[PDB]
Amino acid sequence: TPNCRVALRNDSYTLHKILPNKVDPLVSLMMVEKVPDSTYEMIGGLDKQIKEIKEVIELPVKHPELFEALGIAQPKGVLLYGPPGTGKTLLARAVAHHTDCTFIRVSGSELVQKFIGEGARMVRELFVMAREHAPSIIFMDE
Amino acid sequence: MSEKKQPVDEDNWDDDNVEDDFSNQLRAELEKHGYKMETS
Amino acid sequence: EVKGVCTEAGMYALRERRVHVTQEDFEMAVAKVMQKDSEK
Amino acid sequence: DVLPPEADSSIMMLTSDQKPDVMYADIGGMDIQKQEVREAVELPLTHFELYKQIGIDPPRGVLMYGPPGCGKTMLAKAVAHHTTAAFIRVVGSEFVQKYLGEGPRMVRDVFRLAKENAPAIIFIDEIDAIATKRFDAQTGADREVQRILLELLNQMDGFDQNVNVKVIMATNRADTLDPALLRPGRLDRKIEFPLPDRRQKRLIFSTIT
Amino acid sequence: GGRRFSEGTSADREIQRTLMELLNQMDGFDTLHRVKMIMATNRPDTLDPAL
Amino acid sequence: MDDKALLVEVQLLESKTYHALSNLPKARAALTSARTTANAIYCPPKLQATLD
Amino acid sequence: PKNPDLRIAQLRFLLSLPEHRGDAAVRDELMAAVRDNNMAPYYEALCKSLDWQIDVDLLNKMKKANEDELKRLDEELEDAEKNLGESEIRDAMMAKAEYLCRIGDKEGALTAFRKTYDKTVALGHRLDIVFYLLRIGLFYMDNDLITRNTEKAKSLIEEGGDWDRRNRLKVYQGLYCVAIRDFKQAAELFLDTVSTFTSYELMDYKTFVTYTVYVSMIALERPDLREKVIKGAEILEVLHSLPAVRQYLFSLYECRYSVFFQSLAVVEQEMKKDWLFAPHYRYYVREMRIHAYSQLLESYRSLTLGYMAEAFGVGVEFIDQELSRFIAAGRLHCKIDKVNEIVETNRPDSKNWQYQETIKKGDLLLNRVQKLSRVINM
Amino acid sequence: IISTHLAKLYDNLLEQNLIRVIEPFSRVQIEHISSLIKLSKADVERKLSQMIL
Ligand SMILES: Nc1ncnc2c1ncn2[C@@H]1O[C@H](COP(=O)(O)OP(=O)(O)OP(=O)(O)O)[C@@H](O)[C@H]1O
Ligand SMILES: Nc1ncnc2c1ncn2[C@@H]1O[C@H](COP(=O)(O)OP(=O)(O)O)[C@@H](O)[C@H]1O
Ligand SMILES: [Mg+2]
Repeated sequence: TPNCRVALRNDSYTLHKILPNKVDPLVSLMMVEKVPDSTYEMIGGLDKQIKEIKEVIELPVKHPELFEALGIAQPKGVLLYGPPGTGKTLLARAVAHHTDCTFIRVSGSELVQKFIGEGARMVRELFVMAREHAPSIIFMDE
Repeated sequence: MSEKKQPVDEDNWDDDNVEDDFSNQLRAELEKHGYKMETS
Repeated sequence: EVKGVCTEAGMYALRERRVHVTQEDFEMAVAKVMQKDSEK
Repeated sequence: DVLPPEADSSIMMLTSDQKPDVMYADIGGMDIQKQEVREAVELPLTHFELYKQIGIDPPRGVLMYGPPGCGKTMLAKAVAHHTTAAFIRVVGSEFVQKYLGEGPRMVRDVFRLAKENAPAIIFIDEIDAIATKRFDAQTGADREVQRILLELLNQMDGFDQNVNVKVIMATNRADTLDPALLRPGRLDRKIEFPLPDRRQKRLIFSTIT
Repeated sequence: GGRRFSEGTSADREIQRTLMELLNQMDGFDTLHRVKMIMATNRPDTLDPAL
Repeated sequence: MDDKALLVEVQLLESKTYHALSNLPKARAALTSARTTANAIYCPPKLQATLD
Repeated sequence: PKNPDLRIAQLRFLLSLPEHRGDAAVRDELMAAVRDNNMAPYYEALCKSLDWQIDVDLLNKMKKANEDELKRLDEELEDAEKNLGESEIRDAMMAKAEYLCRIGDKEGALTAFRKTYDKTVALGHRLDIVFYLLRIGLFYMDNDLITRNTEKAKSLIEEGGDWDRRNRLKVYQGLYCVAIRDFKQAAELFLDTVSTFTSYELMDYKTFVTYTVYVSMIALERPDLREKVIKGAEILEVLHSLPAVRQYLFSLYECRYSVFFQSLAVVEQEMKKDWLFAPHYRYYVREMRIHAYSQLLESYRSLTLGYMAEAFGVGVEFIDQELSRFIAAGRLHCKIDKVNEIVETNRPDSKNWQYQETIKKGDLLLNRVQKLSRVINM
Repeated sequence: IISTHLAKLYDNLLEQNLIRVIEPFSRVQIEHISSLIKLSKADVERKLSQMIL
């Protein structure tokens, strides 16, 4: 496979064996960031907001045809707002955890940078890893 | 296999040792003491 | 600040060497965290 | 062959000519922060079964900061004098070695010595030498430091709540830091060192005079 | 010396590391005795307050 | 009213009088109210030890 | 709904085993039985009960309403899977398969519960399902199934502290360890009596208090009794509401031996009446007697036998046949003299009796691996 | 508050000198321990019985 480690003899550089599987550049990224993984069972009294966010995120994966029953395009963008310390991060983490999507937040940091590219002159280079883990959700702070 | 011819035809053990010493020794101690208050 | 109180309430029972968190440690904590609310 | 562990970054604070003569009474007017770091470091080192028994998740590492000359080095001197555990005291701008690899190995063998040695205490000063914010993958003088932060960022995650290894880190400017270092599970406790007031100030006058 | 920066060029990074190594090497964890430092400038304005 | 600091004095005085007149749980209650009141004053300079 | 559910089985005991006692239990057991949809658990309780000839419409109206709840589950599943939540079929029967757990038997419970266990990715519902399995395994005394979900529970008590799911669990280990005759573990699981709560199964907290004192008075020695249960305010104020039990404990600690028999026949008599004690009341007081004999008799060496009748409890020949049956039972370390009328004691070293249990366990495990060695290799 | 704790303190120190004078021997008469404590005999017999209990 491309991007895989090997064993290699040294005198003629003949290919020897095939070791492990290294590590996906995204797993390293989320390991660096360490979002506080969450669930529905640690939600305090936000149930109508849960009913809102299910309609935008939960439904257009489990039933993409259900919007084609209404002939309307699926939503793509979510804005959450409120004071800090109000469950934004655990909510957005939790919804991706229960719908099984790759929760990827961006911070614009430069420790992240080496797993995106050598320079990654755009932000758009993230989309290779995004469509490589295609059922995924992108998160942002303020 | 197991031919075995016919010449003839916890929950259970601590209670069984209570039955070993105590199979039938006064059963319901409730009034023998009060029958020995006046004799003893 | 709810978690800021409820995490802190064990420090009171710990600093008096308890092993069971009591209800007065919580009101002992609300007067500290809401004092931090009173700070600026 | 397998080896008994080794590190050169520091031995172990050789304990004879190593404890800076500094009493707790030498610090006047720090009743909040002295008792607070007493809660933070050595009280889980001794009374671990209360933190386990009530289960209040004792802190892994602690950060302390503020304006310079507020006793940042001094408190580490006094705690280092009155500790019973082993103590590892490194100078935080020495991981920038000329050769590659000596940096990252110099990172990991310190925590290997804290692992093997004792329920000990790690002290790091001038973290601004390592934990910056911006990076530039065109020098190597920056890529090295990037790897230096990735090593200890892995290694602090490589704990299991059972080892009693505490990390004390003191800096001057909290602004030039990555909050990825300040994520919970790695750092939770933050201690500013506010300028002396007129109340703690007199106490310092009494102690020094 | 320098004051500090909000991290402009890549060159000033390790010079700040050099400076902080000097700062810790002055009065961190040492009986700094019998060793006296004499310094001089034409402007004492571009300096670290920690220095 | 506006005051906070004199409440510490009257609750601590209740902590004197209920144990001095032998009502232990009410004295623990008033002592507890003196604790959770006395947490919120920036300067109990002598009332700290007086409560201690 | 399993939260009031233990009183039902306790009243099945109270109906069945005291044979004279067969009127009010079949009154109130019927009161809870032919309402709240209970259908399965009383056909052989009806065998132990009378004919109750016209139960047929009573069956049909309740399996009819059971059919209504069943068919509205069957109305729930397709709109549940149609627009999907968190697999809302098993989100429905993770609430209503417990209704089917009470109402139906354990099978419609268990395949729906091992079914629904794979849904809730957080333990906050998983461990409650495990609690339900603990309770129904307690009901049918599924002594192997409790050993499974005890450990399977405990595997989920690590992550988090969850002391309302750990101290809550210690109640279950205490009730099973007092179901079996494991008393020194039972009071040890009954250590806290603080985090223990106004529960569903001992709706009187004080009934739990009576249980932990009844097991503790065997399970611990004097040093502990003279610190723990005597100085606990939280244990003291609830037996302060008890006239008999406060007397029953303090008669032993305060060396009041004659009234200790009087209260002892009361506690033993109620324990004889008691469900989930009734397997071992005959083991309880035969230990209480020899323990009380140890407490008084290990003070003196030259105590006569004719002092114990008036000073301890009446009946000289009863003390004769009692004590003997205990020296003869290999405990109660003394050696009674007869024709000069004195009781003499000794002190045994902890070298022969400590040896004795080792030859017991050694011969037992030798029988064990002896047997398995016969089992393998044909 | 002093008068509250003098009884329990009296029990503690009673047992402290009590185990002090029981030390040196193998066996003794209780009249000698009542004399050497300078105390009665029934209270000493009951209290020593509480010790061995
Ligand atoms: N009780 C006290 N509280 C605060 N400062 C004190 C006290 N006693 C002495 N000092 C002075 O404060 C200084 C604290 O030294 P320390 O090196 O800890 O400062 P710092 O906060 O680490 O600042 P920097 O990081 O720039 O060294 C000492 O040089 C000492 O002269
Ligand atoms: N409803 C809630 N239930 C439980 N915890 C909450 C709730 N709201 C906020 N928190 C706490 O707030 C913190 C997360 O804040 P959040 O709002 O997710 O991000 P931000 O504050 O940066 O917007 C967590 O530590 C969490 O425990
Ligand atoms: Mg310093």
